[PDB]
Amino acid sequence: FLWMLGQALVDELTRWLQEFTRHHGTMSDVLRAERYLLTQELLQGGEVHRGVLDQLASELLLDRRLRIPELEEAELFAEGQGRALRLLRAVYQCVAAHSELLCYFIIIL
Amino acid sequence: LWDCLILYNVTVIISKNMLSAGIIWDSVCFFFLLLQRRVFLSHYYLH
Amino acid sequence: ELVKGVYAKYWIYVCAGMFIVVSFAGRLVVYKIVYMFLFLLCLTLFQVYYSLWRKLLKAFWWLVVAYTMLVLIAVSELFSSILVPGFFLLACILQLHYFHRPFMQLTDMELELAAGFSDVLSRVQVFLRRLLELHVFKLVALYTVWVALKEVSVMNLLLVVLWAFALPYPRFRPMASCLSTVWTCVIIVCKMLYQLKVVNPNWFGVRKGFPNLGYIQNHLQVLLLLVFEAIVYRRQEHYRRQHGTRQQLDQDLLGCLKYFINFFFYKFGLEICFLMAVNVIGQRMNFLVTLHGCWLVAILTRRHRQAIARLWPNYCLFLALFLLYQYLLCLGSTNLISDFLLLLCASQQWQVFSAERTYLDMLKVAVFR
Repeated sequence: FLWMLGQALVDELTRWLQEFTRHHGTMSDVLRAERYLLTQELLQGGEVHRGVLDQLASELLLDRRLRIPELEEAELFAEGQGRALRLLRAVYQCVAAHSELLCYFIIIL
Repeated sequence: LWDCLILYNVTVIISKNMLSAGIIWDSVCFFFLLLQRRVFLSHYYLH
Repeated sequence: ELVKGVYAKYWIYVCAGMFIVVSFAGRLVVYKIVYMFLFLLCLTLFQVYYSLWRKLLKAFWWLVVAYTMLVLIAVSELFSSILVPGFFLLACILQLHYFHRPFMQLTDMELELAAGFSDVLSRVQVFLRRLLELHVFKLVALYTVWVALKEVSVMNLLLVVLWAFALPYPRFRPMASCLSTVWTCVIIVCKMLYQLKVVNPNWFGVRKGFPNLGYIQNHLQVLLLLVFEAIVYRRQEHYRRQHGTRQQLDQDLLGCLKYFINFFFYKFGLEICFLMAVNVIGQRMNFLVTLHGCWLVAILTRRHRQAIARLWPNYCLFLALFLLYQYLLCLGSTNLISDFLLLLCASQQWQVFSAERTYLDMLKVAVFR
């Protein structure tokens, strides 16, 4: 069906976009996985710095930690909606990686 | 800084009251400014 | 047969319709009051007891006797009179004969899945109807429309001396409503005899009741609205007589929704009032709204919500007095409705400020980053 074809192509697109952002994605796993979070709810943060930078050369291993406070906490809903939402997630990652190129495009446009 | 921006918005609306263009957009701004001023929490925004 | 008891209870509204045909017929003055508006004042009687809702039977008993007397004395035209009020006296005398109880001495205070959802929804709405959401807001909205934006001058007693002081101080919010019923009943009584009898043109912004239908056509609408609110109130008053705060928040989307549906004005009310003042400013742009705007600056330069809370009784006072002045300026408008909205909102925030206060992570990502 036409619908089914589009679904497959969306997943193909996610893959292609992930291939483009690959390097930046891995640079955001050795840094931003232990950086940006915004999921902690309730009141304030008890162990302030231990709850972020020390949590869970280009491709590092488990030098820091493993996955103690759920590495896949982020990957839960992320992979939960592998269709639609993830297409836009991949789009953002691409433009975050290639923001220099985005600027150039806008100025000539 | 956010409160000073709120005051700027207020004064625009209040000076437009004493006319002698519209406050519609300035009221949208007021809403958003007030929203963000409020969301500067010491809890959720502290995160 | 549930309908047997339903129709034994159905006599008040049955009479109302017959008093509507008694209205604009027979005596333009007397008939209307005696039948329709004295039954509407008997409604007020049981409401003003605040304990005898639909239990007052003494006066409701003699309402029938008064109507029988009228028919016995008097009611094409001999025949008209007869037929017409017998038609309502028939129903009235039937209550006196039997089943006066279901409506007056019984309702007292002392299918499948889809249908299941339907009845739940009925009751949630009615819960909001028995909440301040309906008990007050909707009533005063229609009041302002049908007083300020409608017949001005002498309807100030039905608004700027009532709701302009009842909104800030909710102690007399229900008393105000009962008095309102009474006063608009009085207003229709007065306008019944129009004003064209030997006009020799004391001064209170005399607009004069020249039309018949159109002129009687709005005060009765708010009279009925009071009645409707009272109905839904006393319904759930006897449904209660007989018959998540920050925890649901972090659950999910349903939790967030629930929290705010129940606690919007609880927290947002202050920011609301600030934006309602801007609304008034924009839908006016006069010199009168410089006062509103000056107060806005004052309460916005108070920053900390605790300091705004001690400026709140004076803010609410200003708003109330301003509504009164605005009328006395229009008598001795749409701008009046805007100042009413601000009053209503800020009054509710005065009743919260020093009272009640004393996948969803992606959504939180947006607002909170």
